[PDB]
Amino acid sequence: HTDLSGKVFVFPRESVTDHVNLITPLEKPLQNFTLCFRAYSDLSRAYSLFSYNTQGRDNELLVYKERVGEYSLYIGRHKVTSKVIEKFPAPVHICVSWESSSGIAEFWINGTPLVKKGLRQGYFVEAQPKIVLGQEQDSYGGKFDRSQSFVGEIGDLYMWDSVLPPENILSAYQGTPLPANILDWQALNYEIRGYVIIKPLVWV
Amino acid sequence: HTDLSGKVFVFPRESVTDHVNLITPLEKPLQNFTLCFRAYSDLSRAYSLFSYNTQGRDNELLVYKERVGEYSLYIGRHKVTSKVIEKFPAPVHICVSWESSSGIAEFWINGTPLVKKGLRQGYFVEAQPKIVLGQEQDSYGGKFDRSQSFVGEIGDLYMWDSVLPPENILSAYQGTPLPANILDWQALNYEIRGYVIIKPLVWV
Amino acid sequence: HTDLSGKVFVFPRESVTDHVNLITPLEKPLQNFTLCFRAYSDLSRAYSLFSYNTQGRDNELLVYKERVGEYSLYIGRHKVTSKVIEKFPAPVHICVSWESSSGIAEFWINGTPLVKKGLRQGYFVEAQPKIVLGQEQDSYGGKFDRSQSFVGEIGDLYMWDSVLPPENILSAYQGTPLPANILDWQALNYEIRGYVIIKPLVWV
Amino acid sequence: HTDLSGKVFVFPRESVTDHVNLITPLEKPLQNFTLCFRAYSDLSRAYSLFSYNTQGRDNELLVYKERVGEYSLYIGRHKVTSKVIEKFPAPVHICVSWESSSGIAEFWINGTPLVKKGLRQGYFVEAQPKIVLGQEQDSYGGKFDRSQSFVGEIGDLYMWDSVLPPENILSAYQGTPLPANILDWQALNYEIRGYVIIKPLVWV
Amino acid sequence: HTDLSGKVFVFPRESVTDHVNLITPLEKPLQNFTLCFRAYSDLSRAYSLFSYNTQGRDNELLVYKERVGEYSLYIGRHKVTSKVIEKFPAPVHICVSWESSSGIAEFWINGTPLVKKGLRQGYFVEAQPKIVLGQEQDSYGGKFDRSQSFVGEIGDLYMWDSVLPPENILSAYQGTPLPANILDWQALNYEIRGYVIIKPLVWV
Ligand SMILES: Nc1ncnc2c1ncn2[C@H]1C[C@H](O)[C@@H](COP(=O)(O)O)O1
Ligand SMILES: Nc1ncnc2c1ncn2[C@H]1C[C@H](O)[C@@H](COP(=O)(O)O)O1
Ligand SMILES: Nc1ncnc2c1ncn2[C@H]1C[C@H](O)[C@@H](COP(=O)(O)O)O1
Ligand SMILES: Nc1ncnc2c1ncn2[C@H]1C[C@H](O)[C@@H](COP(=O)(O)O)O1
Ligand SMILES: Nc1ncnc2c1ncn2[C@H]1C[C@H](O)[C@@H](COP(=O)(O)O)O1
Ligand SMILES: [Ca+2]
Ligand SMILES: [Ca+2]
Ligand SMILES: [Ca+2]
Ligand SMILES: [Ca+2]
Ligand SMILES: [Ca+2]
Ligand SMILES: [Ca+2]
Ligand SMILES: [Ca+2]
Ligand SMILES: [Ca+2]
Ligand SMILES: [Ca+2]
Ligand SMILES: [Ca+2]
Repeated sequence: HTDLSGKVFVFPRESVTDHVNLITPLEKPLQNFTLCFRAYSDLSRAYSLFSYNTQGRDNELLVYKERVGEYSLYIGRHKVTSKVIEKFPAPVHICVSWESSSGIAEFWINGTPLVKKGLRQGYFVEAQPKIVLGQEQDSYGGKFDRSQSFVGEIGDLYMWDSVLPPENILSAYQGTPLPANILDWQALNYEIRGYVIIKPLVWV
Repeated sequence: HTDLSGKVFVFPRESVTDHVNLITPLEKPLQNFTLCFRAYSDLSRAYSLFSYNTQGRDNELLVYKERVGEYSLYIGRHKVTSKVIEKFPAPVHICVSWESSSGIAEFWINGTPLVKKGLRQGYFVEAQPKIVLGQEQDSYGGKFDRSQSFVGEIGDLYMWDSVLPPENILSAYQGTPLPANILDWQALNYEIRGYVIIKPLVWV
Repeated sequence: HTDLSGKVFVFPRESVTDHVNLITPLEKPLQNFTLCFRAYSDLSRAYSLFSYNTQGRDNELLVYKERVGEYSLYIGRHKVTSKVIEKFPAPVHICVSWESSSGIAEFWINGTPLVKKGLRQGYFVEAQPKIVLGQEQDSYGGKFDRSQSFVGEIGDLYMWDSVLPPENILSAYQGTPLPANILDWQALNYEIRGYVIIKPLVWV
Repeated sequence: HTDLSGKVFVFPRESVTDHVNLITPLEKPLQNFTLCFRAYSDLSRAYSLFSYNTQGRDNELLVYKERVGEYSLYIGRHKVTSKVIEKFPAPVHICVSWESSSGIAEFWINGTPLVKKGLRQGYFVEAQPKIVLGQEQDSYGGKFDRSQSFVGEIGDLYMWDSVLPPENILSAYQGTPLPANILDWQALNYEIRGYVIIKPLVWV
Repeated sequence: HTDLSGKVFVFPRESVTDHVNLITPLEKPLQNFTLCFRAYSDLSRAYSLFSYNTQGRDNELLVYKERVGEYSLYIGRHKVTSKVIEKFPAPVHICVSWESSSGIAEFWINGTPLVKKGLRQGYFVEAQPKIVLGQEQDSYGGKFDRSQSFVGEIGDLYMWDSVLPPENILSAYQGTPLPANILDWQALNYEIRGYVIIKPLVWV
């Protein structure tokens, strides 16, 4: 594991090639979780922020951006979308959390909570995933669509297996996150594929 | 009689099913009243905020939202609408009050008074009502329309039988409301029907 | 005479009926004057703010609102209009003054002077008028047009027979007006006709 | 020799008649100069701010306003236009300067310098001019066009025969101008013709 | 070898003639670099900010402005464009840097970093260039297009052969730049050609 503290992955161009493979020992199905990260991009079109597929399952867990001020979350091919007021272009800090028992999906854009939506109550996101950054999988680790490619910068990615409380969300947002157990920026296990440069985080 | 303090009812999806039944011993006709509550929703369409029907009377008392910055009040099937400047989406604090003698309906969005309008002077809203949250009744407790369904969060609901003065409105708005006698959030009598979760109020 | 201090006339609905008759001992023709009052309405259309007719003379003195940020003044059937930047809806404090010698009409929206315009230099507004609030006269005290009706609230009306200087305008605006001699809110002589309620001024 | 300090000329109506003739003490051809004044108008159309014609030459020196946020300067029938961000309606403080050697025209709207433009390098603006305020000359002191008439208020006019430095521009803007030698508000030689009133400057 | 400190080149008009030739002893190919400068223009169309051509190669290094809030960078005929929120018209401070090893182009508008883009990784911009200001070269020092001509003011130009870090960018922006080795405003070697005046920097 590498400590990417103070740095970010910069996907410099539109392609159906460049991407990063995040590696995690997720052996037991996900029931609860929280995902946080920063992104900076001036793309007007829709693009995938975080793709997570398992065998035979497309969009098992996908954080997709529809257009400005509109974020979508997919849980087992199901989808919820919540709106927010935001400038364009501008850096963003996203934290999305889901909880099987209630099915309640909760977005936190820049330390601000959006309206709660619910989906797939009592479902379990399948274990042993293929997590890619920069592209949107339509297969287990592949079948990328160019019009869904993310071009910009991504940093400070953390994923916990629990549903973080407001205090913990804001801390992450403020730069002092709790240690993550599913994916941690300070001990990341990745695989750079294609054209993707690592540079320091200058916009925070 | 449950204390929903620090919590809110979250209606997570559009449906013609989910709703909450508020129960109150209103056995003697309403002549004066004040209703206050918070709501957070990113729905662009129209939707009912508070439905109150009595036997044989539709829209006896309905707080309906026409569109952004436009609120309506129905008293015995009659209606008044007042405008306000507001952002979208964003949490809101609404207090509406009516007084039979003058017929004056008074809205207070986020501690700000909108222009007064008048309707049904000298009328009495029937007692023994059917009060639902999350749907719009077209019958006594039923006949819901999906296109009027409320999806988002609701909290801090209080209803007094008198017409509250400015200082009492602002207190409610500020989080220190006067004890209500028709409906009280700190001693609520409800019936969750369908998909509606209870979660803490994080947006205030 | 009645002291309407801290109160306002609220015209709660669109009609060709409701109005208030202001009674003033004006027996000698007007040569100079200043009018001030507050208004709060969310009407989008045009409406009359202050109508003043004399026998045979329509629009002898009329303060009419064309549309948002556009105020008109009629003096003996002649008209001037001046623009201002304003929000909608929102309470307003208006002061308009006219002086026969120069013909200079001067508007002051919310303590802010608009551009001066000129009309009817050397004219005298007839005395022994018919002053109505809430409707637009097309005859001596009558012939109301529904599409010109004012619906909203009006308060703090004062009318002097002289042309007030800036410091006196701002005082009125700040709530400490000079005693008026043609019409005074603290000693008003009115006649309510139709549906018009008196309530306290909550929006100032 | 009149001191118009603290006052302004108010042109109260659209006409092809009202105007003021400025008479200047200096009889030399112009090579360098600086002009400053305040204006307040809510006219949406184009209109002439300051007209200066000499026998046989139209638009020898003309400060014309094309539309909102767009100011033009004519030197010997030649023209330059520069843009600025501005509200409408709102009072303005304009200072324009030209210098024959370089041909550099320099505008300063509300103490803010616009982009420099250049015209008629090495030209000399004729002497024995006809300077009118409120109309746009198409002949020596005449041939006014109604659609170019200025209606609103003008005050604090000063004109030097040199090109004033930033400090001196800001002083004029702040109300403590350097003594002018071509035209001075505190010792103006004018000739009102038509309907134009003098009133105190209430908007500064 | 001139010190243009506190001054700027002002291109006063649209032409296919006026321009300035920057002279630099670049005999060895560029691999890394940083360019910074201020510009003030109210041109709505596209225009070239900085043209750099070598023998045989067009657009070897060109900083071109597409439209408002949209900046392009060309490296060896290849192009990247990045967006930013900005007012119009308004002065701007631009710093663009490129690094052959990664191919990462980095823009900094008014001390604010835009999203990184990448082009020509492992390329070397040819040495012994023809650098013009005010026009866009389509040949070695010539073939200007009128529709790409820059009209406005440019100042504080500096160009280093290294990729400056955030601190050094902000210093340049704040007026205390590091000494440049490829092009230095305080020791500039230029050649004015056509109508271009030098004046002091009044807008900073
Ligand atoms: N090529 C293309 N153009 C436009 N919109 C697209 C495209 N591919 C997918 N989508 C949309 C369809 C879904 O709404 C979302 C994820 O679909 P998924 O099927 O997982 O890619 O993206
Ligand atoms: N299905 C549907 N689509 C759009 N607008 C509707 C619909 N049903 C009612 N309304 C409108 C009609 C009334 O103006 C208001 C309450 O009507 P009420 O009759 O009490 O439902 O909502
Ligand atoms: N019914 C109606 N609709 C719209 N505008 C109207 C109407 N009646 C008058 N007006 C306009 C005409 C004048 O410009 C102004 C006052 O006219 P006065 O003639 O004094 O009413 O209002
Ligand atoms: N009547 C009229 N309507 C609109 N625009 C006009 C009119 N007369 C002149 N102009 C324009 C033409 C020039 O651009 C400017 C000054 O021209 P000058 O010829 O000095 O008046 O004003
Ligand atoms: N005349 C004209 N009008 C509009 N856009 C133009 C023109 N000439 C070039 N361009 C565009 C074409 C390229 O996108 C960019 C640089 O092209 P380059 O070929 O280096 O000039 O400018
Ligand atoms: Ca997919
Ligand atoms: Ca896809
Ligand atoms: Ca109904
Ligand atoms: Ca219904
Ligand atoms: Ca009339
Ligand atoms: Ca009428
Ligand atoms: Ca002319
Ligand atoms: Ca003309
Ligand atoms: Ca070229
Ligand atoms: Ca070209």
